Amino acid sequence: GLIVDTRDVEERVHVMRKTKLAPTVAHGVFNPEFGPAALSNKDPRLNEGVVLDEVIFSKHKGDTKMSAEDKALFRRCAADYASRLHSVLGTANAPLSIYEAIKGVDGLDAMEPDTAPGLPWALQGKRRGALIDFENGTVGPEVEAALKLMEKREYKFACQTFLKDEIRSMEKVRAGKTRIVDVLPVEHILYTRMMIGRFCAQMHSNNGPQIGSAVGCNPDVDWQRFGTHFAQYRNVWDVDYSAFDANHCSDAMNIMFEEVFRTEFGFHPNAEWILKTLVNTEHAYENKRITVEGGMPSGCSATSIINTILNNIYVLYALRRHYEGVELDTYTMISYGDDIVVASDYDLDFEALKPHFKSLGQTITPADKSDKGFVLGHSITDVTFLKRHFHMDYGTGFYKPVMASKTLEAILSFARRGTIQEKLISVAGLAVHSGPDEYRRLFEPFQGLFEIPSYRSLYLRWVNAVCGDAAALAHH
Ligand SMILES: [Mg+2]
Repeated sequence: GLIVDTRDVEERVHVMRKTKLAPTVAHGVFNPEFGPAALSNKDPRLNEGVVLDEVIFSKHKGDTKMSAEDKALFRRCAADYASRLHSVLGTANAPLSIYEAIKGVDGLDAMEPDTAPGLPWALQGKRRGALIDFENGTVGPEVEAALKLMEKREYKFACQTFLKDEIRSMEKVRAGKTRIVDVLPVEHILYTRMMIGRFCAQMHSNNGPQIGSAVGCNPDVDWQRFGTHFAQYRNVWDVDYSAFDANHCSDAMNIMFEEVFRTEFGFHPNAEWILKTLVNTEHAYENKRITVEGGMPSGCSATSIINTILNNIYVLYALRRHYEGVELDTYTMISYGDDIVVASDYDLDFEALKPHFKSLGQTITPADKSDKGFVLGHSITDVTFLKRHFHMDYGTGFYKPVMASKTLEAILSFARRGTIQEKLISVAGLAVHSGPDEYRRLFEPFQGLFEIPSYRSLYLRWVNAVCGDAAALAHH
């Protein structure tokens, strides 16, 4: 986005500056070129001269202003996508009640009861429990008053900046490229869910190439569904964005919200309004208040879905700006936020699409970065989606999601204190698709120290998950 205003106020917003992540027994074996991000300015690992709270906001390099003709094309692509989207999902997008927003419905998980509350509740020293009863799905006096303010459309707020405690590549750790979570007030998250929660549940349930969304998918079972779909196309592209979230221009965000969340699609009018409050934001970090115009915040209860919607419209936009007679069935795509796989039977010149994405403020590069950019003739087995490859399991004939060994090694090299046993079982769920030999090697350092699930047990669990009848039949 565009930093338009920076001022200092006499009230500090304290941030988490001590890492919860610690090395495991695997760190000594795998020696990964990875580590926890910098949470302090005076981290000894940082390049001696880097200022942490200048790199974390360096992503804000402006807010691209689109011309009239480009805006008119964007609205047309947004409307056509909304058309396809609501054709599949339906028009049952009536507001969720206070109770349903807290407890969640079928397709939407409950609100997290213990996570960060937001502002100004963090200054009052109040946890999420003091504001909202998560047991009974009711609200206290504080949230109640704010929800009434959101109905009148007079509610203003601040975003709280947290440093993301996570594993990052040593080059990024050393360069101070720590990511940030923009924690929004708990009432905003609740009300956003109230306004578009029903829509979000439907998008999770109906995920796939038809709506262009993988939000709500389980890669274990859905990789077969996705793989066989993209295997039928002549050309497949692996597209990468740089700073996808921050580079959403105000024009693109406003027009999208207007075209997708219309009342005629079954939405409450306030659905559009609450999403538009994400466009111009104020961010609180220590003594500094930074006003940003444009870009998506990280902590909205629908960032993945909003990002995914924009991604779909960007592809439609860029192709229509370059070629004539381009429709939704000219190509096919799956998206999860910034992550994207595109396919077509047409020889689409994606290299030529670069400045067309630039008119939206977005920069595209091929994932498997090779000489002279994007190339034709790539298939589904060549690409990466959600950090997973599309490999054929030769025992069943189904596509399996395979993560790279370096990534698995990195994930296994660090954990929060006391969570190791739970993390191991979870990562084993991902490591099973790498095969018996790699699986065994990856969990070698943990043997005798923790319970490691047998490859056999997890393989059989998977076969039934993807196709019950197959595992039923495999007993012929
Ligand atoms: Mg990718």
